[PDB]
Amino acid sequence: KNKCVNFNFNGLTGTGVLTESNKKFLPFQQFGRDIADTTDAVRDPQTLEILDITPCSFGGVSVITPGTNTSNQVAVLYQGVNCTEVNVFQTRAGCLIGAEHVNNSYECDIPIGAGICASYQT
Amino acid sequence: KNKCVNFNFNGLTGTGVLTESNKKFLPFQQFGRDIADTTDAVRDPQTL
Amino acid sequence: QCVNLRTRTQLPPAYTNSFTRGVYYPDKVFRSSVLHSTQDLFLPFFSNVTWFHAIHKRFDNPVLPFNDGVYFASTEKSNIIRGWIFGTTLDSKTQSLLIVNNATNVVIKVCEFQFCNDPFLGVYYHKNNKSWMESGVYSSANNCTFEYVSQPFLMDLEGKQGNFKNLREFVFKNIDGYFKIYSKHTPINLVRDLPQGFSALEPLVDLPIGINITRFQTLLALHRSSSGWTAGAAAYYVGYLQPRTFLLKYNENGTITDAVDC
Amino acid sequence: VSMTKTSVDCTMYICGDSTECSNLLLQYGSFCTQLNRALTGIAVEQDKNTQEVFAQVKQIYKTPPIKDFGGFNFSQILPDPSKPSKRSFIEDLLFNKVTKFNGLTVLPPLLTDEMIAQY
Amino acid sequence: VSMTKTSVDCTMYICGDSTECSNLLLQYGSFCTQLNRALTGIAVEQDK
Amino acid sequence: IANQFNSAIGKIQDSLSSTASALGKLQNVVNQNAQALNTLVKQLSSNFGAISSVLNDILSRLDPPEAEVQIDRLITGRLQSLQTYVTQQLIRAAEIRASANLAATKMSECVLGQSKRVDFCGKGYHLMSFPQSAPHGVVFLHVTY
Amino acid sequence: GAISSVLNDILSRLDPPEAEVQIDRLITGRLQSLQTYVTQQLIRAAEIR
Amino acid sequence: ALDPLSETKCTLKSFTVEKGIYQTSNFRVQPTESIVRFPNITNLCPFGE
Repeated sequence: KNKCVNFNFNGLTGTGVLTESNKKFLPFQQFGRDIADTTDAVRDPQTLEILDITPCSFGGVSVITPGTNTSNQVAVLYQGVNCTEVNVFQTRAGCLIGAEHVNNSYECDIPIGAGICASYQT
Repeated sequence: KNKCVNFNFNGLTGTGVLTESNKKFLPFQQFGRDIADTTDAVRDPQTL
Repeated sequence: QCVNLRTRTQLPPAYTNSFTRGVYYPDKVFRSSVLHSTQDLFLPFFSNVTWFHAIHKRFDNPVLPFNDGVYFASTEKSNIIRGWIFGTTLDSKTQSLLIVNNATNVVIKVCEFQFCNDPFLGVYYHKNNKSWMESGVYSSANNCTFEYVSQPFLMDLEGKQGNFKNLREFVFKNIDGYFKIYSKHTPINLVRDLPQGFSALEPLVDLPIGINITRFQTLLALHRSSSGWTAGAAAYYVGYLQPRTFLLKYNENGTITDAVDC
Repeated sequence: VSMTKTSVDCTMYICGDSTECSNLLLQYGSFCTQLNRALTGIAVEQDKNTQEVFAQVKQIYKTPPIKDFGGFNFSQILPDPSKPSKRSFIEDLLFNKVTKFNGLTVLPPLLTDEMIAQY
Repeated sequence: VSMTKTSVDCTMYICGDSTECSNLLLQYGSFCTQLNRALTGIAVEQDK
Repeated sequence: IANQFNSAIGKIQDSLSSTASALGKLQNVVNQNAQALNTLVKQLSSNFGAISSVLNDILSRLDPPEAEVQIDRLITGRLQSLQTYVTQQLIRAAEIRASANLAATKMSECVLGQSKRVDFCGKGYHLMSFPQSAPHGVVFLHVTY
Repeated sequence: GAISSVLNDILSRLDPPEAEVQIDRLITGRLQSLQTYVTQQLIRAAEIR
Repeated sequence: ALDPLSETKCTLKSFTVEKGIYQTSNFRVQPTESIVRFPNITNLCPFGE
């Protein structure tokens, strides 16, 4: 549990993170599906326990940089993920690494998202 | 005639309203067609 | 075996309505506060279902077809209705099924059983140690190919007159060789033929038998303190399914609460 | 004014962890790439559509404490500082009356709701 | 100001009342329902 | 005039606190994007003429050269599902832009100034207008004589 | 790319295993013909709007 | 693959890069293990008979 792994159940397969849950399955129900007909739960066949199937983390990678003429220092954004792989600051947009956080406010030069922006200064 | 029915006019399958044709025709014509290349009429093989 | 029972009399083809009866879980998938459709075999609501009755001169147990699945709502004061015959020829010529409740377990067997003119579950010798249990179903069996026993439970066949209190609904179909069963148990106040309400039927088993079935017949419990057999008091309904599109309203806890026929 | 910003990994959506599918997908060319350009272009417009409307002022103006406007009561449209989000009564009523994995991610907007209320 | 309304059943245009072709079309997904929503949304705009 | 203004303000709270279809313009935007996304996910369960919708079931049943033919059908169908989605959002992004350019035009002419344009900043002779924010949109309170 | 443009001509002439390959070609062509029509009407309607 | 700054130049197909933000790839967590679960495999037939 709490780990991105593959699933091969009695009549079901897939991939994702598996955790416990509070969902009330019936004695004959094996798994569940969401509104979009996508699996989100499963009953363990060797133990009558309901387990939620969380998807493994994913997201687009974008770089924050000034122009090549100015310099080559670059920061990196991992959209929609907490800090997992690891100068690092969490935002509502994602884990930002390679840039410093400041309590002061300035004008927006390089948009990021959720009210955050970036710029190359002293 | 004047009824929605299935038919097989010597292989001219289809379904629709068969009714008398008030339109001209060639002596060697076997059927007609519309702008959509759809079978618009037909000649019966037993009573032309 | 061949002798027709003394209490044999042909009832007429009655009919009644069905408010929302014949609704089951088509799969073992869990849902929560959604509304999903499906395309399977169900009962159209407000349809005509045949009615049958029994009483200590009118014994009702004829042969019926199994074209596209059927439905049962066995009203029971005393669990008179015991089992169900299935197959195509229903004799030793070819393989056939039996589903017999011996008041201890759901005994199931698949053999080329020998056919009688009026099979039944004989319960004789009520002078001492009645026990309302098993004791003219068949006379031979050959080339048996399947068996099954269920969880332990206890049913009773003691006579009880009057109107009904309990109702047990069952469903039977066979798709691609797999024979599926759905059922439940609930109380009622049988003021009319059937109740105007809704309740879903859960799955019970799924047997990979792999035969053709086209007919069926019911099995009833006879007392005696083939001719000399006391007929019982019971009533059972029959339906037939059709491939209709339905809706299913699942609550938060996954229990169906309402449905719609499209 | 704006729509929800979205992005879709064209590879993950089609080929769900299947290198065999990916090798076949490469023979279709830049069909994968063009879709991410259009959605990215749409997402940038939703930020410009908000700037064009609300960011019409070069400096922020504050409401005074002595609210004497000749009998006009602007309390229901002015911001309520008692709330966590410094919005008005009407701004709160409008928000209450309004209500995954297959490569499908939702990007957030540039200006948060608190920033819009400041403008 | 307005345009001529139109409504096109996907099935009859593709499958000319053929049960076989229709069953082959269900496995293609909701491509039919999307097309009917779009045309209906167009026709409503012409009235607005 | 002040009592008339303050009374008209109160009627708005009575309307927006009770009527649900008043903000239908904004709710249709939320519902439109949701249906397009759910429709995009439901098409993954489609076969597009293949033995199955799942790739592993095709890979775990068939040979490579037979599976590569059937896998090409899912790709052809799933790829069209994206073009149908991206092409729609490009059109939805044009209707929202024209509505946004309008709102930017009204914030300048109606709020930042007094407009002599009829029925542009409300019904009647326009005096002034007050803006209000909202999810994915904006609300204008047009005062008129 | 099919043997014929008619549907009944294939339905009454070839078998389902051999017709399914042919009917699928008509659907892919006739389905794109709709998407090209609906997509163009949505753009034309935007000019009218 | 030397650094993210070079992934940008390969994406834009330009050795020079202007100021801004550029999406280059898609981060994805690779799974570690491979779970296999099946109900208990009891009820074997007595082949010794």
